[PDB]
Amino acid sequence: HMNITDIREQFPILHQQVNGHDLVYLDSAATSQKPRAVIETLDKYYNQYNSNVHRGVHTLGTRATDGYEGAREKVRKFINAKSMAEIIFTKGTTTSLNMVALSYARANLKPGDEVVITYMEHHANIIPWQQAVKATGATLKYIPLQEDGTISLEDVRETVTSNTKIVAVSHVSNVLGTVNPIKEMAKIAHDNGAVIVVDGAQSTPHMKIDVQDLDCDFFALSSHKMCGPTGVGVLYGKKALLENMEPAEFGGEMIDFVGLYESTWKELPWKFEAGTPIIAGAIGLGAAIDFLEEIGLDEISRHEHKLAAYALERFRQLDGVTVYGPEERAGLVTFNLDDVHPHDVATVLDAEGIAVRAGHHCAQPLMKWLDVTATARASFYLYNTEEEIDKLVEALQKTKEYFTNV
Amino acid sequence: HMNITDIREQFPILHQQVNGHDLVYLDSAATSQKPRAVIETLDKYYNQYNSNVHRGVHTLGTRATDGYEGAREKVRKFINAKSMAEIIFTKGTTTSLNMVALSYARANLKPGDEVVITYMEHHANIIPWQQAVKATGATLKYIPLQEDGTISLEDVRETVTSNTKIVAVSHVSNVLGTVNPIKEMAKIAHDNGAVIVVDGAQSTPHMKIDVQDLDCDFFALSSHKMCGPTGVGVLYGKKALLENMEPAEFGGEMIDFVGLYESTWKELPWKFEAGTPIIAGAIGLGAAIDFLEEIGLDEISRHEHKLAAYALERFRQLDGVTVYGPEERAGLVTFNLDDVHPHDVATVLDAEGIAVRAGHHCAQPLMKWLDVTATARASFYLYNTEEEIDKLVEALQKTKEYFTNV
Ligand SMILES: Cc1ncc(COP(=O)(O)O)c(/C=N/C(C(=O)O)C(=O)O)c1O
Ligand SMILES: Cc1ncc(COP(=O)(O)O)c(/C=N/C(C(=O)O)C(=O)O)c1O
Repeated sequence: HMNITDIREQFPILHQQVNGHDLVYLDSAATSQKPRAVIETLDKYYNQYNSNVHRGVHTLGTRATDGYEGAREKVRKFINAKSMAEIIFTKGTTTSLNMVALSYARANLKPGDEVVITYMEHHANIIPWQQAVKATGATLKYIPLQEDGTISLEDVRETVTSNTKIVAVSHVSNVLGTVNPIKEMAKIAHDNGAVIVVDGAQSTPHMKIDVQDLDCDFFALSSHKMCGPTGVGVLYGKKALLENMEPAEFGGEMIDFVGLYESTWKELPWKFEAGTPIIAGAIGLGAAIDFLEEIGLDEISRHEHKLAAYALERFRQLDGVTVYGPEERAGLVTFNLDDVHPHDVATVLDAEGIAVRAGHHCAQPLMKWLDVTATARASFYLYNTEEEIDKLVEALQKTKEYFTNV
Repeated sequence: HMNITDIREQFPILHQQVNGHDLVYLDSAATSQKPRAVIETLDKYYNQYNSNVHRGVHTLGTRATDGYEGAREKVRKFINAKSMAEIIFTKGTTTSLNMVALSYARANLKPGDEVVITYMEHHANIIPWQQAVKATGATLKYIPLQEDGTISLEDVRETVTSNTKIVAVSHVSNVLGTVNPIKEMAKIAHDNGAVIVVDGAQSTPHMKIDVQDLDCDFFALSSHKMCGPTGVGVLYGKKALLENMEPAEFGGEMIDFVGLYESTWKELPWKFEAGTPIIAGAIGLGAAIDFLEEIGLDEISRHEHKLAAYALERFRQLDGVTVYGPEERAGLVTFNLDDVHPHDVATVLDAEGIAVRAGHHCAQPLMKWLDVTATARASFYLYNTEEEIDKLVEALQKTKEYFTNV
């Protein structure tokens, strides 16, 4: 069973004060902190075997290559892809989704075709499609939400038609905490002749991913949200789809033959990795996976279920506070205080050492759906505790009192 | 004056053996090693102030933002851009050039328009243009090289016409070591109504860059070649050009307003930075710049002039070896042994602890121009010494003897 003291001990950043109070970091949905295992992986790379990638040239070059390709296999195993050919290293979830929008959607959309998304999508999983449909003259449609911020499969079946070519949807909402029924949405997309594109930025850090079981056609994730370095992510795609897609970027490493005017591409996955890769970051992402696997994703998910249930209960103890989204959820709470702008909530909480985020959370259409212009969000991970949630709710109570007096 | 002992002391990776011999790393054109100042910058970021970017939310968030935007200013100063609006963080030189090819070239090319490049270009500065001209029905042309692998301005004037819209060329060749006359090429492009795109991946680490003096329209560089982290680079563009270019990628952070179907973009530079940025890497690149500035780029350039002159002289002492390119050059030597495949040269050198690269160096058209299928390359940086070059030439002599006997 997961010992939170022993876990927290591995994250040096947690052990400091802000404005004279112990740090209470509740913004892991914006980005996660790193354990020493990951930081020391980066250190060991740059101290010992940094070199460009390509085996059989020199000793450090081979070690760097083995580290990079080793990390690719770690990722394959971690999301249960069939093949390393299906695992592409990118700069992050946003780039991954843009690659699908550029290389897949822009080549498979014509007037009359639909791309179906949802009102709860992050911008990363909206704007690329807005642009893909404009370029092709296709139509963008939205699946409606139920009143508690979940999606009913009946509404999916209604919105998706035989003209739908792509359904794109979040696994987990970074605002509502909703866990969408991706496996069942994939069947509805496939039944209609569509592919499904899953935004896994908020799911992958926090619960097991099995792409064969989900049967998603594409899946995108970010390192920085799952204890890993910044600047790296993954695009998973089914091999038969990737084979038929053209590259999104061109250069060295992704070519086989280069003539004056024409070139041929390398096989997968390298076809989609142009230039010197994100060597250190990818290796550190592999170390993040190792670390998360050692703890156990199921264990992490159980911890967060407990935190979430505790937070929702304690928020219900506060008058004058609204929480958005459903009871069954991931480890985050987005809320507003009745008489206090969420930016001022965040400011006052930070003076008590508590880090939360305020704003639209890159989901302006969802904020409109919620009839608000902004919200505050506390988001959790494997290093957070019930005591920290106690601190949050006590601070929210004091916040209300403080703005009442003023 | 630059003390090479004190410089080498700061690079932990240099102090190890390969196959029982002291490491002799001569592959800095593939990638550079890092000093403790940069590694410790990454450490301090992840140990102390990692958070997503956006000021005025919480204390670590503001510190991360100030670090990231601080690094942007460091870069601006370093290449003498006018404005931080002209400094875009990317994943590397390759992505930077692809962004120009996508957002600039594909919007400003029609049948009859020309893109002019050179035979010595790296793939990163070939394939994006091949693709841009195919998409628009424009024409790709090549500036010819002189016999010593330099470019004459007369040939530039001949190749560039009033139908030329883009000239793209390397500052420094990663194979020939040629330093191209970029400032004079820019005047010829401008006189013809063209923009100039400069591939600065091999120049920026090794000599001062002044984009106002060069008058380049775009300039691309990589962190990993200039003592900085992997996975990060810069695209510089003149502000008036960037203003009129559309984004290459879409998502959070680069938007202002998002509706269901339409969005507006943020101002520069953020218009071109979609999603959570490369926070740690950018900060570490700023630390690489600080480190390089403290030593002095002119000092580094003088050291490499000395190494290059010494290497060329010592290579001329070897029978049965060909060196490609000119006498006046950057700090690298590409060569072949008369009777030995360069892959076998690299293998045998690595057993003596010496790291060089063999192959086409991502310049297959240049290899064809040279009438070879592959070459070996020794490339230098601020931590390398004449003693290391002695080791290289002694090993090449032994290599020749060894394959003669066999
Ligand atoms: C569900 C989901 N989809 C996409 C993203 C963007 O991932 P990124 O490219 O790593 O910024 C994210 C990351 N969202 C962060 C961020 O925008 O800071 C957050 O929710 O604060 C997300 O949670
Ligand atoms: C002149 C020049 N142009 C572009 C690049 C590609 O930069 P990258 O995107 O950091 O791989 C490079 C990096 N070339 C390396 C590499 O391909 O490993 C080398 O020359 O070995 C270059 O030197």
